[PDB]
Amino acid sequence: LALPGQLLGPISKYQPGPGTHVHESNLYSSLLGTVHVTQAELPTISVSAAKREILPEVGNIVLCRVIRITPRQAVVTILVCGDTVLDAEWQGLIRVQDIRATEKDRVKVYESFRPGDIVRAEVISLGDQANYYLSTARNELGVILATSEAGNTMYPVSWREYRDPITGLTELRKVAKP
Amino acid sequence: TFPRGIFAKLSPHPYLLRTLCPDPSNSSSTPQRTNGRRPNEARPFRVNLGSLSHAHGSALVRAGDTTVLCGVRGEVLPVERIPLFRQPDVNGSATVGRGELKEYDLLVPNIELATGSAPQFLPGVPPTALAQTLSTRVYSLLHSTRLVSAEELRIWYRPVQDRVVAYWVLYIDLVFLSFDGNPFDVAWAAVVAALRDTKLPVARWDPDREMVVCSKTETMKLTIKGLPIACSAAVFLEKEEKNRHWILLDPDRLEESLCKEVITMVVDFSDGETRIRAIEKQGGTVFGRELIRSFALVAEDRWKVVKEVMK
Amino acid sequence: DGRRWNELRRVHAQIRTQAAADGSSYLEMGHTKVMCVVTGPSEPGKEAEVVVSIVIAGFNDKRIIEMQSTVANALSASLHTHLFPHSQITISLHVLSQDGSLLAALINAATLACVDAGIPMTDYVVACTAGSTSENADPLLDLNHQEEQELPWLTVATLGESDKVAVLVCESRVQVSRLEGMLAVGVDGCKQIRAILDHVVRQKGRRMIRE
Amino acid sequence: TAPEAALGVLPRADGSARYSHAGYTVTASVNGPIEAQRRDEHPYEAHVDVIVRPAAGVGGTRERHLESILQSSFAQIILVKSFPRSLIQIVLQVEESPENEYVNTKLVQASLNFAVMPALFQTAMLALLSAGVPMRATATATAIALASENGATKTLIDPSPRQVELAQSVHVFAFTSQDELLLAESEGDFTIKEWDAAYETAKNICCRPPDLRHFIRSTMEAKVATDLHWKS
Amino acid sequence: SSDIVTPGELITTSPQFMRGHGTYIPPGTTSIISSVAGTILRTNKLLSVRPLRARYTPEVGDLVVGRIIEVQARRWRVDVGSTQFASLPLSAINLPTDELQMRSFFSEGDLLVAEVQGVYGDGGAVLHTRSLKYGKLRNGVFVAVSGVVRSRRQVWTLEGANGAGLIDVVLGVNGYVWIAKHTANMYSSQNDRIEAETMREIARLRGVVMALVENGLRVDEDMVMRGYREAVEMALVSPEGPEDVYLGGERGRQLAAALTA
Amino acid sequence: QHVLLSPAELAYLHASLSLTPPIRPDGRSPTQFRPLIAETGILPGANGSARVCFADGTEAIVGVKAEVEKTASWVEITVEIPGVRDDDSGMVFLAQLLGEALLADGEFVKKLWINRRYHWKLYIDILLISPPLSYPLPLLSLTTHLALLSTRLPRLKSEGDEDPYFDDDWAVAPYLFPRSSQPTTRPPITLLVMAVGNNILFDPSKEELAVADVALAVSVTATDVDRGRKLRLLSIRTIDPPSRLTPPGVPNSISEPIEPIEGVWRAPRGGAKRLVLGALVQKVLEKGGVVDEVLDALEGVELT
Amino acid sequence: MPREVEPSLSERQFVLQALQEGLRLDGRQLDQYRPLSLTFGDQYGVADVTFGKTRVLAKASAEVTVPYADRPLDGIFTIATELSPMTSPTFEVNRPTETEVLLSRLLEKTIRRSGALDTESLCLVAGQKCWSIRVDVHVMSHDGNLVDAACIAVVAALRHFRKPDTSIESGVLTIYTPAEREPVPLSWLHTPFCVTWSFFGDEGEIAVLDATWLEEQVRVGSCTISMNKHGEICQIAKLGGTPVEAVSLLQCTSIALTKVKEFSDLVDKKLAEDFKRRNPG
Amino acid sequence: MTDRRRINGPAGATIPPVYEDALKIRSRPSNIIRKIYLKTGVTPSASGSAYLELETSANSGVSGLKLSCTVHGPRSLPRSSPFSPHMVVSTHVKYAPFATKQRRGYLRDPTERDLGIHLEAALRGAIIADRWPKSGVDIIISIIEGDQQGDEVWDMMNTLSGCITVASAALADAGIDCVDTVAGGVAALVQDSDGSPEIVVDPIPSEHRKILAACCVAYLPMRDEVTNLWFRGDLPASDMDLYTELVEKGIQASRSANRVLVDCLTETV
Repeated sequence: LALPGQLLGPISKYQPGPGTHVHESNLYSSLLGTVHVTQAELPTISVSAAKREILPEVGNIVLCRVIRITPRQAVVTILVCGDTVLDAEWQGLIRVQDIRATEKDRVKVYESFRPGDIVRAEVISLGDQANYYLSTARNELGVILATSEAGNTMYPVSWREYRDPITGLTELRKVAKP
Repeated sequence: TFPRGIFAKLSPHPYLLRTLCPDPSNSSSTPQRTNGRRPNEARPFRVNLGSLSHAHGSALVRAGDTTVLCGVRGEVLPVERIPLFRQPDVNGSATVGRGELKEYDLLVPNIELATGSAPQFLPGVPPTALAQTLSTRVYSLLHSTRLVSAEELRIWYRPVQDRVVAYWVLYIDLVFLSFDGNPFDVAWAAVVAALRDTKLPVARWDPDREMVVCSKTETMKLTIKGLPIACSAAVFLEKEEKNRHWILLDPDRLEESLCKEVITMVVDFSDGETRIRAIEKQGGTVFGRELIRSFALVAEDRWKVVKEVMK
Repeated sequence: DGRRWNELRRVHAQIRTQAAADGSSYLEMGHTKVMCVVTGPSEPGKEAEVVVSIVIAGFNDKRIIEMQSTVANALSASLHTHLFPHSQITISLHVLSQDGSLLAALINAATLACVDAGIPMTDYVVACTAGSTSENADPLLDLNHQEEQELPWLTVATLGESDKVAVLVCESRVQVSRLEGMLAVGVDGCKQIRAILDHVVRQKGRRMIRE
Repeated sequence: TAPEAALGVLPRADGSARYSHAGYTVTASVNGPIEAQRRDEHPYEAHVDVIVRPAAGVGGTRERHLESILQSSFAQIILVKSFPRSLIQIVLQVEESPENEYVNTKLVQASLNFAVMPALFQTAMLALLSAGVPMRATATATAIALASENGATKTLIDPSPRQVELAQSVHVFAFTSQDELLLAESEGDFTIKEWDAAYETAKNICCRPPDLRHFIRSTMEAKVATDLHWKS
Repeated sequence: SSDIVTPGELITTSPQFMRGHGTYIPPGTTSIISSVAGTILRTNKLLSVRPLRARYTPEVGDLVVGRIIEVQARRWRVDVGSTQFASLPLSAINLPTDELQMRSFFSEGDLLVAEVQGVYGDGGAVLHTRSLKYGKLRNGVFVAVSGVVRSRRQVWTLEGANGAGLIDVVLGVNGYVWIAKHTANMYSSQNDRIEAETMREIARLRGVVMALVENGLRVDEDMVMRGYREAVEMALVSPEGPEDVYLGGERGRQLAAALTA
Repeated sequence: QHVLLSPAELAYLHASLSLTPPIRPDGRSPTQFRPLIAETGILPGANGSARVCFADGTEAIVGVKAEVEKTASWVEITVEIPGVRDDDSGMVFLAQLLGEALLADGEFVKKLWINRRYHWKLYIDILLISPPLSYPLPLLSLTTHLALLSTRLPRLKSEGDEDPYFDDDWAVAPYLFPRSSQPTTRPPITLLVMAVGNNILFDPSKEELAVADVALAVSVTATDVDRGRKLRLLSIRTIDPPSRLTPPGVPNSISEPIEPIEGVWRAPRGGAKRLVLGALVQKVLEKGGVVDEVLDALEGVELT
Repeated sequence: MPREVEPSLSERQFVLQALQEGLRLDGRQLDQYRPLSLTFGDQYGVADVTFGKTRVLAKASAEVTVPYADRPLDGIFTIATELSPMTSPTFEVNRPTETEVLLSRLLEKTIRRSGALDTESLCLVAGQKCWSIRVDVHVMSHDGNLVDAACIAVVAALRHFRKPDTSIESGVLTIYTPAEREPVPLSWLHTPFCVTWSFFGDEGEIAVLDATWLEEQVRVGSCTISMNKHGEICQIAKLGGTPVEAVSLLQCTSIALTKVKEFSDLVDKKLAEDFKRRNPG
Repeated sequence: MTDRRRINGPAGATIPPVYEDALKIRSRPSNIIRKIYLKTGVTPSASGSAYLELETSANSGVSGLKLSCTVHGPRSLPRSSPFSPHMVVSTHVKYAPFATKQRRGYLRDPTERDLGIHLEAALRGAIIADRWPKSGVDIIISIIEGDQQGDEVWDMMNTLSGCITVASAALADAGIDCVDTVAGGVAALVQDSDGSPEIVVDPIPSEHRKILAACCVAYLPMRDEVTNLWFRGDLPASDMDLYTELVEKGIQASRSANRVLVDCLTETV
């Protein structure tokens, strides 16, 4: 429960980690939180606040809602980061080439995803722009929940396609392996 | 899967439904919204008065997270400055002016949603629409209510024919530090409370100075008429057998976001007869004639609790 | 007074006045004085956009923006705006003193600021302010601030020696008949103000090429 | 006494209309589904923008309220879902309002004008139908004002501005073709019993076996048939 | 030529001649009239006007140094001092998926050396760093001549003085100059150790370029080199000492006057 | 203002200024100031006026106009940067700093007093003719000082108990802040002091300021001697090192470096250090200090 | 939204060629002025002017407000023009536009410079009371000469408006309720009118009296002369354009007066036709 | 000038109240710092917040000055704004309508902006901007009351000390990294019965007959650093040694102020 600036440890005893600002060989905390230690390599200390509002970091799984679908890309708000819901919402875009690495040219945005769905994807890279970039290439990544164009909740039938129960209509979208 | 809290931000509306109409559970199964307060339940008002030293009258109203700070500032307007002044007749020996308060704009309210108030409302931007529409609403109600008399504000010369040298002008400004509940409901009650706390200084014109003067150690209290208090609610509909309709009273911000129809009723019980000073419904077909009437019963109950809060 | 109608206020013009600016100009017509500093064609951090900013030294916001819009559009016809699409051109003009004919000094001083910057110009754009002076006729070329209140004032800007007028602004009433004589007067003034302006550009160049 | 209105008054607009009743003249412009400035734009569904332009002066805060009310009510009528990101622009300019001979003009007023509302709801609906915007239903709105001087209560309908100030209470109502209240606003000292009587009196405009339902239909019918003269 | 030409002057009405950079021909009937204030020039039976003062205009062969202003995707944008910002394609940049790693290669505010692969014709320029030498600048100080003269070689490594390591110097045709210590992680911003003596001298070399450009004395390899030499002497003879690096003020004018002598 | 610089070049500047001998980019010694060309009386139609030019090329014209007003603010500042709206916050602060120096003088306000119920008011307009290439406070301080010196206030033939009266001929008018030849006060000076590590530097260069560890603006006024001068400190304020607002440097290939490596420049996270602040004030306030050198040259400047 | 709609280049070519031939898309010669309909609202002080497809309505308001401290003697007169989203989808409320800013100033000067309104008549009490005459120019549809249409409306609306009568009793002014006392006419000395000329060719070769919107985007520059029937010209505004030789400019002014007179006769007649209906005599 | 946005008062100008025609020194200097009340969580919706109150005299006479601060979490910046690797820090301070003088909310008085930059200078140093690229933290303070030409500056310094003290509290409640807690402090020099030399840790202007000089510091306890210092005086250079003390008393004040902040944050949250 150390306040910002408690003298956590000498640099020799421990290694800098998230939540720690090191100045003058005396590591210090940078946030008000409960400390932890990981324990060749020295140990690493960290301080964590009790919503974290973490910035998206590359290679992290994210759950996100598609504002719009566009020919060259998909525009998706990054609603949640794994285990931390985001009070602060950052937009994220998914490329056509990124949605499915197999059959790249055949992959089309309209068939892969549809507005209002919730998708699970990694962060391919930082924005290089206002909008961060994400990719659903991995088989596990896919639309986890969807709302039909009719408005009926859709239950998955096959990996390529989603079925609307009452309509009996099937819409094509990438769905998650897990 | 049901990752706790992670689920809510996604698919918010359905989550409210499950809690609203619980499936058969080893529980009372009372309809509990995400707020934790039943639909008939209401946020608890808490009012504390006399906080601001600089203002003539001060009042703080809290409805859980939502908070309003109201201050009454008194200014003197020379009768000569106001356009269209006509000396009043104390008694008459059938034509009605627009109103001494209206034509002279003697009361100037303004409701100011803080930039701090909500993630939604932020600074450096011209006023948000909800903030402006609420301000006029308070203005309109104050003149229709006749809460503050026009006569009390007048300043009289008292020559040893008597004449009015000026009208007291009462400025009411309100600031929300936080906004998680219905805006208007908290504000109006705060305005009435603040006006009650108002203690304008006794003022006398000095003939030699030729300037209106106020006297230290002199205290007069504005006479408020009635105690109109309001309750507002919004309907939640399961649509995105007619779709189920639930009435939600004193809504939380999220509920305001996922509910498209609202109602606000202003009622006074002081006379001993239920009196509806103003009603407003928008955005839905739920609030039929039968629902409107019976909302006043919830309002009456809301009025009865507020007077205990407001001494 | 003491000025013949044909005669103009004494003019002293400086080019490349600013030690370190893409283009600069300093013009004083009688008592009025104007300084101009122009950013060179440059891209902010299709045709090019000219921004005009006029700052009046402490010795009406609508009047200024009207003057800013006037100088920009006039200079824009002379300036070869079309050559550089993505670039922006900014003209900053500051007035130290006013003796009337302020607009004319700004457009004249600015046109001198442009030729310094080297931005391609179709021709010098030069303007003077002339008035009728009431059927007796003594049309005047240079209008004092005193004279403009007394007499109707017309400001006319031309594309150099040519009779063509890019800008003509008059905010004080005149009868239609008087006008025909007023504009020609102004036109005659413009060539004079071009002449001094062309001398100022040429003299600096002679020293530059010498240096 | 009897409503009178015309459609297509403004040629350039996707839809336009003019309404005149109770001494209120409104001319309104409706613009079809349009690309929406992102700050105004809501992705999943369209955003309807309402602009109320005063006959004289500049838009008051009250004018901001009158537009907010109109937007919420009209969005249910309009089918927002069909066009995802479109902006539906409704612009109303009031040409004339009934004069109050008993008070000089005051340009800026803060109070909520219940008397202009009844004309706007009827004006816009006429214009929107000319635009062709998809609608679940059609709705009409009138306003009732109650005066007590006569004793008991005197019902005054489509009230004038001087009337609302003299009147004890004012009440404005609006009904969908499927007879249900889309909006209701009242100000004054009144009792729910008196309100219900105003609702049933207001109900008459909405259900018929003035006659508002017939008016909108008739006005549309003449233009519809006029437009379809080519079928021949 | 001998006499200066002002905007609005009719150079010639003869048909034989053709328009040249700086000259504008009225529509219809053929006439050639200057647009800029410049010495008249007569190249290839084309008549052109050379501005007395004008911004840098790109040509294919030039070597320039510019700082990246905006990292537009599929592009880079550099300040070549031209009327319109220059653009550097990612394809030209030397490489050690590239689009995701673009900001790692270069950042906003970074400084580079490159040669114009092409001129757009609108005044814009396309830069290429494909050549092995060109890379991110490092271990130096920025100077702006705001002149530089086109030479076969605008990059040389000096001997140095007072025990200073060899100081590389890059003279942009565009007018930007980078003076640094001479010495695949090329794109990183780490700076190898720069010895104090070198730091002092780097400024003096910077002093010469500034004083000379101010003096109107053209800038080229020999002249910049020569200034350093005269400057070193000026300090040793100076009462101030050998470490009065500053060539600013009249002292700068004097070094130039001596060079002109 | 807000110059943009590569991570590396900022790294070279910080180290150069850090070395025990302060090897600045231009070779200027810590105390020395860059050449300045100034004129007074440039602006017509004012009780006072001034203009100044810098090696950077940044330039300004400042004018001071006064009219007695019944005894409300006694001195009024207006700044008019070309690309800046009047509303911009930075300018209002800058204007405030300049104003703080003058008003806290006591001598200056005392000079303005005429009658118990009447007081002279000084309206100052500071105009940056040049583009706002670099931070502008340094130029504004000297310019305002010069114009104040040039300000001539008409002599009052009133006995100075009665409602006041004045003389037409301007030459009679006493100069404000007259020259030495009663003790002669000096109009206030407001200069910026920069510090890189232990070293302190003056007349900071735009390129230099970016690497600043700490930056303070110290405002001093002196009493002429009619060991040169007796100086008085009035206002100090902290200008945030623009350093913080800069690119980070990627180390040659650890969320925060365990140890600070040579070549990388990281925005200076901490604030100023107490020991540095006092010495920085000490140098400016020292007798025979840089302040006297600057102030005397400005007194030397030609007038009208 | 794109801030401005741009005519397709293929279209832009036809209009330039048509104008050179003298043929006009409008179907009427260059000298022509589109048909004018001026209709006054039954309420006092409301005027609707229609040129071709463009309509602008002007309503006059006269509140009594406190005078500005700078000039206690003169009352305030303001012409407020607001481009509307109904005008064109582009225009956005609460956001300035280049055309909107200029229209108000040009018009405001035309009435003021001609001085039909008296600053002396406006002031009631020098210290604290002054009239606030205003005209709100509402643009209903934007085709062509918005400035020209607004001027004829503003001048018409002003003359039709009636101030609330004022009478001073016991040396005490009293602003009279309309029911208490009859309204008062506007004390109008002379009437200004405004006419806009548009040039469409390099060198200003072609001049068009009234411009359609499509024509308006193509033209190089334009000039607007504001002239009283008797010939006293209150304002001239060739604020900017490709250089047009002076001789053509002067010629356009003499033509303008011929257009001004015919406007003055209609408006004076129209004021009569309505007046006779209201007050037969 | 009537806002299309907001309700407007009478066109004629209103007049302030007019009334018909020697405080002892409050307390000991070293512990003079007024007892303060700081609570985090005043506003939940925001990522962090805090409320600060001060007692006009002695203990709990009245709540004379009251601050409410709202810190917004690392917020996605505007798309048009240029990319910044450093976290943008922006401070907005608005005086409430209730002060000795009515201050319009729209006005954003020049007196108010000056505070925002200082506060922006104090907080900016403490925040670690390198860890959150493309992130914008918005610090906002709304002042309920003020403390209580020359007199104005002294009152302002006290309000600044509280604004930096609430902000540190706000920044902590949100997960905003801070090298150290930033605590506000004030100091001044006063003369009492010819006792010119003494320095008072809390100014308390009205009580002091005249105030020679004053400083407001923002010491970062645990790091020997001052993020922001501003001082007004007419101090003889010969007497400069006291300035060092006045500055050192200010930072001694800040450590005391820090105690409240650390305690409130340390106490059950």
